[PDB]
Amino acid sequence: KIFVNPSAIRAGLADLEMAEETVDLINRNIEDNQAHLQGEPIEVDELPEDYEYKYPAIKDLKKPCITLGKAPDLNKAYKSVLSGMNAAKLDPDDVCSYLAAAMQFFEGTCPEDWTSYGILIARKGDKITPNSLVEIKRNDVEGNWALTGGMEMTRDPTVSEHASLVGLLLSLYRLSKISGQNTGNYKTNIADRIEQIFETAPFVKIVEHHTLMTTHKMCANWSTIPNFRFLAGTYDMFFSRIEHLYSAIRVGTVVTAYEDCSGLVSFTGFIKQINLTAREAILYFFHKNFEEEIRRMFEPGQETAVPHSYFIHFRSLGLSGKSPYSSNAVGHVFNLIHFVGCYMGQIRSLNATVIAACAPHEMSVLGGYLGEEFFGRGPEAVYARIMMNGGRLKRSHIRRYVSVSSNHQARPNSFAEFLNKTYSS
Repeated sequence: KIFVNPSAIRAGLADLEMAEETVDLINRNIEDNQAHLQGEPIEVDELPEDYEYKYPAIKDLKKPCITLGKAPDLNKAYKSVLSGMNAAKLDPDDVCSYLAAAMQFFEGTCPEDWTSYGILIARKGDKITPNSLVEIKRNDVEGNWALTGGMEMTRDPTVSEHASLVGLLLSLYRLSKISGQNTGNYKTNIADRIEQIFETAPFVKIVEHHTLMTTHKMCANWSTIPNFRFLAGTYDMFFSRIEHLYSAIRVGTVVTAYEDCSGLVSFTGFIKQINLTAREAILYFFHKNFEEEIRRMFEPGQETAVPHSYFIHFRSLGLSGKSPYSSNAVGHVFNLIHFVGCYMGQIRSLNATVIAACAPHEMSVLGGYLGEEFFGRGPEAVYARIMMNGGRLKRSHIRRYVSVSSNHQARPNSFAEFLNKTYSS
């Protein structure tokens, strides 16, 4: 009824495609992103955590698109936006207009043919900028371009200064995205690193230390401004493909990659951790509710295995506002993976948020059995073990869960809290 035999699992999911290539590509990209994310030398695992569905595939050959105001004089826009940065009074519409107008400065050579969802972005050898990836339309409404009052600059900015300002502004996206309680020190260290990056050659110091955090405090929700998020994703896709003098700008935009895909990313990370192929691993997913979710993740046509696809930034680029890859969209898989993580004492899973709707109790049962199996055999053996024990956890599984959760400082709505409430109350 509840659990399904691995034979029936294999039979019912014989139609799956590009599983291994998708897993490998997503995992390699995540590892590469760590250079811009955890590039800071501080890693304290106690740190921030990371209905119908619309698939992102573009079906009409139209590039992702936004609409902004009238193109500005870049020298004046620079002076205005910098004065706003220094005064912690930034106009988001102005900032988006400037970021789009500044895209022309970032030119590189495309190392290979670049096509995604049928859209030919570039041929090998083409000169390319972020504008090549998207359509930025502009109307005739002029921006505000106020000068706060601290701006005493008569000369024109250099391109190096432009690049430093673009980096700082886009870093406000990452700082806004960092949310939750007890994140002050983490954000302060991230901001310090960002300031360092954007005052070090080839960038140039254009603000004093602590300006970025002061401005962030007034821009706390910019990560959900659609045009700003869009521009952050555009810059990130560009620098992900094109090596460039100013690629360190990704320190602020790297968090757009695989945005709203935490279920898929958790799946591929879990597959890598247990050192199995996706085909072999799926057989351990006995529960009847997994099939729908696994098919949801491997829907064809979405380019999950294509390097540098629009897919990697689909959420930031507005290709879909209802991700079929989120933790909620595949809540059973997500809960299972993190109950296994809890069983293995992984702080990241203990602090993850339970998807309450997707049978967390049953998932913790299967999690105990799979955790035992992968702590240090086979799908059929585990299934038989579950049947022999009447679908219940063994006393040893519960002692293990409790020994982990009871000694952990459980956060609200977390897996650790669920485990304490269920097995240690």
